[PDB]
Amino acid sequence: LRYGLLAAILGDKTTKKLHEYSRVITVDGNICSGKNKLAKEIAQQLGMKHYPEAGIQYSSTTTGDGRPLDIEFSGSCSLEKFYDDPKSNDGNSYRLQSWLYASRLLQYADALEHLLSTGQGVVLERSIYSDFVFLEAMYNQGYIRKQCVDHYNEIKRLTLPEYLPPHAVIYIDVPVPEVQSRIQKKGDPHEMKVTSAYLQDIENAYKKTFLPKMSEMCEVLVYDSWEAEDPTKVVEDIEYLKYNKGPWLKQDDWTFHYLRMLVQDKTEVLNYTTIPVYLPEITIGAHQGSRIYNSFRELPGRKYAPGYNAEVGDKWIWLK
Amino acid sequence: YPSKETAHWKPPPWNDVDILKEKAVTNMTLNFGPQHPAAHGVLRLVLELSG
Amino acid sequence: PFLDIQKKLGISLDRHFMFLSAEQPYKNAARCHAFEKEWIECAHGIGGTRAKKECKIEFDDFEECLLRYKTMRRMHDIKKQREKLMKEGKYTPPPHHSGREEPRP
Amino acid sequence: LDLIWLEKTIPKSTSTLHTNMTTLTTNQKGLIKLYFMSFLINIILIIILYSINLE
Amino acid sequence: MNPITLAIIYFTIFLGPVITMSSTNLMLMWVGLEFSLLAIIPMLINKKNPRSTEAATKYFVTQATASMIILLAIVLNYKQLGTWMFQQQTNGLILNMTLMALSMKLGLAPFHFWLPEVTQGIPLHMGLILLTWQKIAPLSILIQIYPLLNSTIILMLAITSIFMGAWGGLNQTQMRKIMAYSSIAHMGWMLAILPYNPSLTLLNLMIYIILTAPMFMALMLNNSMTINSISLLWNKTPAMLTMISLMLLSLGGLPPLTGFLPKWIIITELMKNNCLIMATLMAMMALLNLFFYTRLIYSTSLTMFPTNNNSKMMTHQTKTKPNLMFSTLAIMSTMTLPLAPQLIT
Amino acid sequence: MNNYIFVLSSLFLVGCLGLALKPSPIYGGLGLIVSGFVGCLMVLGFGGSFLGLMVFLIYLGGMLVVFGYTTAMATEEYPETWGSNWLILGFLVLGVIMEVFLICVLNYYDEVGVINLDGLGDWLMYEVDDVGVMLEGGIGVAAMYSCATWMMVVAGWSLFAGIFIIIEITRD
Amino acid sequence: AMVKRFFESYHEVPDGTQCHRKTYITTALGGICGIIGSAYSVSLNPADSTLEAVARVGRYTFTAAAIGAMFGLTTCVSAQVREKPDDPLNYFIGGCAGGLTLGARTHSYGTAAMGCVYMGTAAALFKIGKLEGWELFPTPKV
Amino acid sequence: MPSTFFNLTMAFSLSLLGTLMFRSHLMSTLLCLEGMVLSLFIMTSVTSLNSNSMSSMPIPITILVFAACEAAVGLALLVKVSNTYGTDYVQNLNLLQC
Amino acid sequence: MMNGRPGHEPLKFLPDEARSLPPPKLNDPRLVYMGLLGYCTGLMDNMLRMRPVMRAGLHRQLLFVTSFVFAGYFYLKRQNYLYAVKDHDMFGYIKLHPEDFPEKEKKTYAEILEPFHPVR
Ligand SMILES: CCCCCCCCCCCCO[C@@H]1O[C@H](CO)[C@@H](O[C@H]2O[C@H](CO)[C@@H](O)[C@H](O)[C@H]2O)[C@H](O)[C@H]1O
Ligand SMILES: CCCCCCCCCCCCO[C@@H]1O[C@H](CO)[C@@H](O[C@H]2O[C@H](CO)[C@@H](O)[C@H](O)[C@H]2O)[C@H](O)[C@H]1O
Ligand SMILES: CCCCCCCCCCCCO[C@@H]1O[C@H](CO)[C@@H](O[C@H]2O[C@H](CO)[C@@H](O)[C@H](O)[C@H]2O)[C@H](O)[C@H]1O
Ligand SMILES: CCCCCCCCCCCCO[C@@H]1O[C@H](CO)[C@@H](O[C@H]2O[C@H](CO)[C@@H](O)[C@H](O)[C@H]2O)[C@H](O)[C@H]1O
Ligand SMILES: CCCCCCCCCCCCO[C@@H]1O[C@H](CO)[C@@H](O[C@H]2O[C@H](CO)[C@@H](O)[C@H](O)[C@H]2O)[C@H](O)[C@H]1O
Ligand SMILES: Nc1nc2c(ncn2[C@H]2C[C@H](O)[C@@H](COP(=O)(O)OP(=O)(O)OP(=O)(O)O)O2)c(=O)[nH]1
Ligand SMILES: [Mg+2]
Repeated sequence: LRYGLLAAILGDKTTKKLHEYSRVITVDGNICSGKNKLAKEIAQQLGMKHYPEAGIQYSSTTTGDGRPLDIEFSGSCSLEKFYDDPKSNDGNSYRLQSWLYASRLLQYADALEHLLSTGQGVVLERSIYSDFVFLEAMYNQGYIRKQCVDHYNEIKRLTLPEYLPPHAVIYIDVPVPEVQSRIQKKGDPHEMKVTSAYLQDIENAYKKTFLPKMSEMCEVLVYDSWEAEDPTKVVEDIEYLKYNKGPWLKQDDWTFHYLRMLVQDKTEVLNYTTIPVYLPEITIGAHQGSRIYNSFRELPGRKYAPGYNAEVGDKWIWLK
Repeated sequence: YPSKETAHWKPPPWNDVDILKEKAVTNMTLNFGPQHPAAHGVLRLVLELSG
Repeated sequence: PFLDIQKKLGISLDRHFMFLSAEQPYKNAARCHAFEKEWIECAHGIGGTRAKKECKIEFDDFEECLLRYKTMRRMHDIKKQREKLMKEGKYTPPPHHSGREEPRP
Repeated sequence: LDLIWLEKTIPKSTSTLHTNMTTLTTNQKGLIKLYFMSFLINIILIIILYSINLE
Repeated sequence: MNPITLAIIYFTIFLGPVITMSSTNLMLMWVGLEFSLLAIIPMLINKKNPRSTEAATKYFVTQATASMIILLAIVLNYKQLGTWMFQQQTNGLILNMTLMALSMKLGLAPFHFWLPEVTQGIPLHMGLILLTWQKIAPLSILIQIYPLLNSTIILMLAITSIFMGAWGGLNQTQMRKIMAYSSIAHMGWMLAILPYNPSLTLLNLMIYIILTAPMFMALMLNNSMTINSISLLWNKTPAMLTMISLMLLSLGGLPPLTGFLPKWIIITELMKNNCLIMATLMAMMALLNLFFYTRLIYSTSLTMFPTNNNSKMMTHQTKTKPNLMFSTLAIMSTMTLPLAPQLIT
Repeated sequence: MNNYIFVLSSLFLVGCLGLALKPSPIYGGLGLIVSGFVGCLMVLGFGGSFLGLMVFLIYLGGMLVVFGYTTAMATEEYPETWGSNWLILGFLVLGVIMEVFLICVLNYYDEVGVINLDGLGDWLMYEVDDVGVMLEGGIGVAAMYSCATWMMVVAGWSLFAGIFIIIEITRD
Repeated sequence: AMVKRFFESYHEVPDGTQCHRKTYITTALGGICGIIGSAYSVSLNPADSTLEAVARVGRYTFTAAAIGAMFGLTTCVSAQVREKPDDPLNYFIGGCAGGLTLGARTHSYGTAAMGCVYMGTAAALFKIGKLEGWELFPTPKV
Repeated sequence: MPSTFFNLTMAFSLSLLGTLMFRSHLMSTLLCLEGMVLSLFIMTSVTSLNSNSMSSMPIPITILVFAACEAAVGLALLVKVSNTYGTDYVQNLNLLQC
Repeated sequence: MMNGRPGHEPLKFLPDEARSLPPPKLNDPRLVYMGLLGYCTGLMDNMLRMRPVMRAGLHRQLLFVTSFVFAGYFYLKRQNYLYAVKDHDMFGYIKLHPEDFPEKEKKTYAEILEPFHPVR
């Protein structure tokens, strides 16, 4: 029985599953700040589920066979192209950022669905709550238009308030001169082209907007690099957080039911990311739009709903 | 069809939720004392009250 | 009714207090019980269109009993003619109409 | 004729009239006070027609 | 809402019209209409934003005012005849205020102004209840007293509703407002024929309902509130393009679709009664509805509007809707004209 | 005493005129209290007893809630009375004058139709069962418990559902 | 009421005679339509002040009364000159004269031209209805 | 009876006119609805008494029961309106014109 | 119009007097069309759920076809009965009122003088 009101009435209830570590934890920081290694160890030590940072292909890898798709099927945006030419007049900068917000939104709904249905906590690497620090950095560097900013803030206004924020927000503070050194050691040809002014904007957005905003409703834990390098120290701080603020305190069985009804329905989750606002950067004409859509339905496993694709081994179709 | 009367109409919000200007905090301000049985005759306790 | 559920099930949720002639507590007949009983019985089985013409006598009587337009007008005419004669000094009310009756029993 | 006056007098005047009627009847303020006033006019009109047509 | 509240409120929404349709006493009919008003308000305002609060308030004050006028007529008739049902002898003014107040409850023009606003302010699934389930109780009352009603007031209400439903729907870009004007136009047809043949009123009500229900389900599938939103269907759920187009043409009464039948039969019956001028005016202005439905068909299935990049992420997701009630109603609302003799008598 | 019921129904009319002018709801609430009392007297005057006392008791409770709601949600710095605004005052006086005129003219044209000032008091009580015992209005209302139980089922359901309705409307 | 009778007096005598009385009747009818329209206009589209509301009521009523006067006069004079009492064409000419008046009052040749055709056709059809016994609001028969 | 029922019908008409002619406060309109209810209660009660129709006396009580439910919902809605705007004025309730 | 007629049972789908009528053929063209609509409903439902239109859910397709035919048969019986009652009442009324429905003796074209209208 698919989850719904009947399943909820028959015992399937969220509050019975929540325990000490049924938490949403996000790890933030500038580029190359060590979020991934820390997020992996926080989740491992606490018995939580680690979600790697949602990328361009996040939706591709959580649907179908989980294999990456051709880029025209996956936002038609490129991070490498963004670093090579952040002011390309084909709209790549904002098309990328808009796609990454929607992929983060999908991941946040997937993580919340996991927590609400199982009671296991989740550990995220950035989130829809911290996605704007990249948008602000692009705008401050003149990489995107103001109308792109207004479009982004509208979609965020329509989607983010529907969800519960994380229980704890973990911030790793690495200064920009150190971030640049780590990017150069990292050795990615295009990422090495990122300006320090762009990295400073990210840090400015993080420290003036995101952290003060998040401290009103979440536990905030800030670390320098030397503290974060020992992930067991961070875990120890998490074990003794109190969680005496925010919206999670006033949730009951039926507010959790209706949030669960939202986050299991992915097209409902993504609804307002597709509002018909005709920003050129993210508007596709029908000729390109329909060519792309027709080819996508010719990929293996994609012509029909899952379980009805005989060419990938689906069986008993005539009785399904 | 545009009209002079409806020139100022905007489309409704995408989720039916309007961003309205912040509503007015309107707490009652009351002088509790000094001339009050509970004020010990000399305490001017200014109270902000909601109900 | 639009759906005759009550008739199909043979129950009465609201069919039995529909008019004056219906059952009353402690058998206290309502005003115009006999006139309404006659009008309802004349009309029964012939339909509303025919009833309008062919039960016209019964409806008028019942209408007069209930609203009493003619009774009020007739008494108004007698009392108005009495007022005219008394002013002219041609009529003197009897003692029993002046409050000096010989009460019965 | 074909490009001007046959256009102007048949399809284009029909389009103009119903667009004009559409904007005059759909330009409503959304004020419940005004609608209830107009419903009062409706009630009065129905009572007037009933009175004059009373045999 | 928790389950207990849903059960009680939805049960009362269902109960009211059942009481109205089954009641002999006019007071119990009024009680049924009272249950409908009270029970639907919490559903109207459930989402709790300024627009839903406005919609619930406007709905309440209109409906409560109309309910008082209906009660006045019932009480005046009780005074006149000592009974709780309208008769052949009921004063004609009493019957005319009943007609006025019920038409205000239905949203017939010129008592229509509230209905496009309330429909715009509420969720689509509540608009569906408002324009279908909530019509039945007031219409059921009218059908009971159809020989008593004044043909002049009815035709004037009817032609007014068709005219304003037409011109009203012509200016709309909001889907919820287009459906509200479509409601008003179709109510104009239902009412015009009620004093002549109430069976054809019910035929139009049924065909309107099975057209409107799947149209609302199609809007609900992606929550398409505007023309520009529904114009993305070709990219989001292209399989629906065939049935939306035929339902829209059926709502407009184009042959050989099922929606041609109510307009065709009502014209036939109106002209059996020499109501030629009204029938001509009604049929001519009903073409204006087909215009704004066609413009809607132009933007959904006959052209392809520009799409956006985020819609590709939607194509990766699986949907679980519509339910199979959509297909049944969609087919029976469009392809059943061959079975017309079984629907009128 | 032959003018008693006409005077009361005349007072009731003025009360509704005052309410219709809609001053501050404080005075609107008072207007309904007085009209409710006058309405109770009219029911009593026609031989009622239970119904008159019920409606006054119900409206006494109802306007107390409205008083509380008015002080929280329907108040201004300068609440309006009937005299505050010359325009409202004029229509109050004009409305009373038009009542005297309407009753005066209708008396002239018909004399026994809607208005019968000559016969006031002669057509209040029509028939009375002189030697009866069980006749008071409370007996009639009590038939909800025995002969008209459907009336009580629907009344009880509406109050019960009303609790669930108002809780839903008022939650944030 | 007698007010209804005052409007039945239009048809008591054949067209083309008593053109003074028929012009008063149609002028009165036009004024009433102007008052009804003005009531809906001011109620639903309120003016900026009361003097503008009253000014707009007068503008609508007199314009509507003028249209009704021109229709009634022109129709009767046309039937009197042409000596054709029962010709719907007389009513088309009157309805066109009314349509021209509406355009003259509103300063619009398009309303004059469009007004003339629509009002002429409506008035001509009214005469055909009167001659052939059409009913606008028939009572149920079958 | 004749003159009393005329005055009661006029009292209903005035209350309805009050309902239809809004001023500013929504609460003032909610009071006019209670005025129409009150008029209809007396009219029904007086009719039942004048005709000695004891089987109809439940009906006036049911009129008050549902009027109480109508009034309770009206007040509940008025709390919502006041929360949004800080007043109960009906001119604020105009977002649905577009 | 017929609802208040003599011997009218309330909310009776198929009155017992309807059992004198011949029942519809199970391959009646109206019942064949009903089953075709049920088949279309099944295919449309498959399309809307992105399933193979003809192949998926033959059990679901069969239930759609059988339900339409099953319901249509009983509804067709009721519609046959209502039309039969209408004729029973119409003709019965004609017999009770022979003065309102006289037999009109028609004249041959040897006696009728139709006007000739030359085409030219
Ligand atoms: C009395 C005669 C009855 C005539 C019946 C009318 C038939 C329906 C007409 C409306 C057509 C539906 O509209 C049509 O929908 C199909 C999908 O079904 C679209 O089909 C096309 O685009 C979609 C995406 O948009 C692709 O997935 C699809 O493979 C491609 O063929 C058409 O581009 C659209 O124009
Ligand atoms: C869908 C929701 C509805 C279901 C819930 C309600 C269930 C019904 C409960 C109310 C039952 C009322 O039941 C009904 O009572 C009345 C008396 O009141 C009985 O009435 C009986 O006694 C009265 C006494 O005056 C006689 O006049 C009447 O002729 C006779 O039928 C009905 O025969 C019975 O059917
Ligand atoms: C400016 C052009 C307008 C085009 C619209 C049509 C114009 C034609 C209508 C006006 C014609 C004269 O006016 C018409 O005749 C008289 C007026 O005394 C009345 O004539 C009619 O009255 C009543 C209708 O209530 C009928 O029962 C009566 O048999 C008939 O005489 C009509 O109420 C009026 O409509
Ligand atoms: C038998 C035939 C009889 C012919 C007479 C009846 C026909 C009446 C036609 C009325 C025409 C409209 O009337 C005409 O409107 C125009 C609109 O540009 C106005 O014209 C005047 O004002 C407008 C703006 O207001 C200026 O742009 C224009 O240059 C100036 O001439 C005048 O008001 C009038 O000249
Ligand atoms: C473009 C707009 C115009 C659309 C045209 C509509 C179709 C054409 C209209 C033809 C007019 C009908 O013409 C009219 O028909 C009716 C109905 O039979 C008949 O008229 C008569 O009908 C019956 C008798 O049968 C009488 O009771 C009735 O009072 C009288 O109107 C006459 O024959 C003619 O007066
Ligand atoms: N323009 C843009 N780039 C983004 C966004 N999120 C990530 N990126 C880019 C910035 C980086 O170049 C790249 C790698 O992501 P990271 O910031 O996490 O750096 P890295 O993984 O190497 O270090 P880490 O251990 O995770 O903290 O992804 C975004 O929202 N917008
Ligand atoms: Mg990383």
